Amino acid sequence: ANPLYQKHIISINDLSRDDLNLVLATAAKLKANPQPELLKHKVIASCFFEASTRTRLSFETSMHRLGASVVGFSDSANTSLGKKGETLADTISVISTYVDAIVMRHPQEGAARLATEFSGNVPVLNAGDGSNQHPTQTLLDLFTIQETQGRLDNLHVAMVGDLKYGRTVHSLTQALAKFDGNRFYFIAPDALAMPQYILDMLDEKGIAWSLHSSIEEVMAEVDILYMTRVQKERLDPSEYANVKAQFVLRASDLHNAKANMKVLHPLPRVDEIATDVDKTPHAWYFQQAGNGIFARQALLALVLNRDLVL
Amino acid sequence: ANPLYQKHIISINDLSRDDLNLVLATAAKLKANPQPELLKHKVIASCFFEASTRTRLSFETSMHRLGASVVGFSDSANTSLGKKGETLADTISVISTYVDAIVMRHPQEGAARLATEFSGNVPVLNAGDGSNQHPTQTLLDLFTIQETQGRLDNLHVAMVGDLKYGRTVHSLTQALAKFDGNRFYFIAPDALAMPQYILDMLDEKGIAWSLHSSIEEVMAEVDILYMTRVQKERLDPSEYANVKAQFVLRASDLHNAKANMKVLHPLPRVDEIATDVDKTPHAWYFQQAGNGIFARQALLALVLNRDL
Amino acid sequence: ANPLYQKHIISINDLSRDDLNLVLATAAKLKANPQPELLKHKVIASCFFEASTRTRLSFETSMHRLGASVVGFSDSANTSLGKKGETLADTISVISTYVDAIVMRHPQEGAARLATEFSGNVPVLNAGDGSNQHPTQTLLDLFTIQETQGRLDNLHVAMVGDLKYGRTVHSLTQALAKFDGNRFYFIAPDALAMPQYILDMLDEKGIAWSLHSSIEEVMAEVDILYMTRVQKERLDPSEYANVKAQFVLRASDLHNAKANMKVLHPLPRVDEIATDVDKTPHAWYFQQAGNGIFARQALLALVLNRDL
Ligand SMILES: O=C(O)C[C@H](NC(=O)CP(=O)(O)O)C(=O)O
Ligand SMILES: O=C(O)C[C@H](NC(=O)CP(=O)(O)O)C(=O)O
Ligand SMILES: O=C(O)C[C@H](NC(=O)CP(=O)(O)O)C(=O)O
Ligand SMILES: [Ca+2]
Ligand SMILES: [Ca+2]
Repeated sequence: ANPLYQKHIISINDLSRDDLNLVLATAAKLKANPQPELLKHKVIASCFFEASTRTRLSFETSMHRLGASVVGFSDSANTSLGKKGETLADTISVISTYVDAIVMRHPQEGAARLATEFSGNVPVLNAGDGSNQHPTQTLLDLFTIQETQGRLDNLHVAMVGDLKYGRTVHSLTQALAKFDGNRFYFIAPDALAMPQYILDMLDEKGIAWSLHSSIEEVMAEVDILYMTRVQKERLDPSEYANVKAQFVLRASDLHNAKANMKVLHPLPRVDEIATDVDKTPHAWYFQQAGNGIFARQALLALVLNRDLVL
Repeated sequence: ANPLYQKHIISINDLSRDDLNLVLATAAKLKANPQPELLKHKVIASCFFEASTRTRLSFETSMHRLGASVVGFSDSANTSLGKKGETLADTISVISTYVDAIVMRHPQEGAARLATEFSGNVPVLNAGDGSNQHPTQTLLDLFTIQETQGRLDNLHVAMVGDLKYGRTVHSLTQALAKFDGNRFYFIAPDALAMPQYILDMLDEKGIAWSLHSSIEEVMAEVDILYMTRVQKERLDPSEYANVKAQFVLRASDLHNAKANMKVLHPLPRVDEIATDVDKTPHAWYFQQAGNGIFARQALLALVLNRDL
Repeated sequence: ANPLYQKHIISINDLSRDDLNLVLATAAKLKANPQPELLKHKVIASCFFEASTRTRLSFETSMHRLGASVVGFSDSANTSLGKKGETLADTISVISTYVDAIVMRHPQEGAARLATEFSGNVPVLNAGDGSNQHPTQTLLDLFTIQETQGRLDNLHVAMVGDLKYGRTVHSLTQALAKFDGNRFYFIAPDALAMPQYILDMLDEKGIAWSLHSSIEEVMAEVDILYMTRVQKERLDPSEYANVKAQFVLRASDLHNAKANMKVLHPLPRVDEIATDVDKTPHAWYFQQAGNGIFARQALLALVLNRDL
């Protein structure tokens, strides 16, 4: 049976290693051979309460590539919530009477989990809830790491930049921690460090990690260098001094990288990755974004179709 | 047969009891047996000039469930009317060369009727025109009453809140008055009473109505309690003291309700229906909203297809 | 595959007379006999960074009429470029991993050509780049001239209004100069005259053109009277005195028109065409806009389908 059928997809913490492997296997099959009528007769809501380029466009393209239709909004200003004072709860309660699943991105932490209390039998998929979780970004990142490295175990992974507000690294560290032998290098300003709740989970599973003040000091050891943007729009006033990127990666900084190493970045970037890195063999952030199509199609098919494909 | 084929749907005042009943019968069949390719090859415009959550999203979902495609906008800011100075008449004249029907909501009363002067042979469906009419809200409201009450005649119905600017109750009161023996109770602030042209219509048809100062006093006799939001964005500045809801429905008010009674609301609500009512068996505003899918699929099918 | 398969469509200056005839013949075949599954399985991006009613809505409709799906935005405010500081180049690099083609309108001249540097194998179709080019407006304008005049050669064509900033007339003059024996009349304020680079091209081909101070001077000879809007959003405030239309067309000015003459306007219009013109048989601006459906379906079919 399909373990993800009709399930809410809110946090990586709720998913098992086996569930992650199932999405990846389903993504490889659909990347090889499309299923243009799999979700014919399904209508999906796409509801974005804060800005997006890749996550909204890739999700909607995936819906069309499976034959489903889409309704929704990319801003809340002209909804009833935006002009007539409606609650978020009431908005989910009526939208659940129209569609087969709801994709939602929202600026407040916990908003996706709150929507599950009001959606009845319709599954809710978290496209990002403030600085907390981003589970579909992690699905595509795992697919990408697997594709370039050949495995998801025994890897050296560095995460750089704003780790405190990075919903992308919270989800990706929790998922890489379900596999065996992975090790982490965290390179961030003291003010934007990886939160203690993530570190405590690593400690409880016996996973190695360390803190660094430069990229160059561990460059020779990493398989995946995962760069991030400072989350300007989430910063508290006590962190305004941290708005500019602290680490800036240049092509010349790649002298000592392993030949197999790849540079990833959930995007968008500001100046933390210079454009001269774009032409090197290590740049893989645009390929990573292209993999969002296969991961999000796999998640949609698993949540809305009873039977596994194959 | 099909008397609604290619008709503009602007006002309840223009439809007959038989026209209402055909839309309801068609909605019931489509709910029981869907027809996913009924409007394949159609392209419909969805043109919203003011805010919406239920009406726009339900209409677009209904079009996709019948196999049609949709184009349009949810705000006029980025159109040529919004930035290059184009008139509404010219906007309608060009969109009419592209699509098979136009769904339009607009802040000004009369704007949907105005669109029919420029759309040519393309049907215009009014999704709300200022505080005047809201005919597809009435079609889903009638479908809900009929499903919960088992009939549309000889009912006791109360309408509470902003009846002056409520496009929803103007349309619903006109449609219920086409059926026999209904009785109405209106519970509103003095500044936002039901308009005189609606009361004159009821008096001409011999339909009884009365004015009340609370929800409690009519609770034992009503079959349908229809709650409404204060239309804050339509109020005149001289009426700004009426922004907070005057009447609030709470679960304990339902203590002497009739077993069959249902609480409706076109939505969205502010505080006029407390959230403790949602769990009671009388709450039916979310089911009512879900019924917009069947009523709006039925209207689209009848206007766009020659045969029933 | 055909000669336009997988090509970027940025400028008329890059297309041949044979490329233009191909689109026109495909447009006629699709108008006479639709192919609603032709682009089944194609997903196209529609990325508008400045306002539009006609170009975006007719392009999306054309996509649906051939079975394709569409994703995108009608403004950039809620994209990552709009709120997180993303560059336009990174925006095209990622959208090109999702779709089969990209339709783009942008306020900066040369922006569509820049996008072809980052889109890899994905075709970019320019829906307007500042005051520079507008190649799909020219394709529907050619289609319209052919349908009403029976040909695209031996015509007298007058272009009135803002010729300096009108992207429409830069593209159309370049295209009509690829056919035979046409003669042009340019009627514009001196501050907004046809640019020199266009006039030099005509001279190099031996094409006859002249400048006129009134519409009455050439009314008796024209086959096509192409009216234009002053491009307010492109002017410098020092040129603000030219905002009001210098030339207003009225139904009374058509008394000595040829019986075949048609008045065209890419739209929207502000004050340059009075509404009394609309009911004359010479008015053809709404019919021209309807022809964007056939011209845009044809171009999408040739760019995305290998066979004919
Ligand atoms: O915004 C970031 O820096 C990373 C991440 N980015 C994305 O999801 C891509 P987008 O915002 O374009 O959908 C996010 O958390 O929103
Ligand atoms: O706004 C109201 O209170 C009643 C009614 N509401 C609706 O139609 C629901 P919505 O605005 O979400 O489409 C309306 O007249 O617009
Ligand atoms: O704007 C004009 O006056 C002419 C021309 N107009 C159009 O293309 C029509 P629209 O802006 O509605 O797509 C343009 O250059 O954008
Ligand atoms: Ca009316
Ligand atoms: Ca010839």
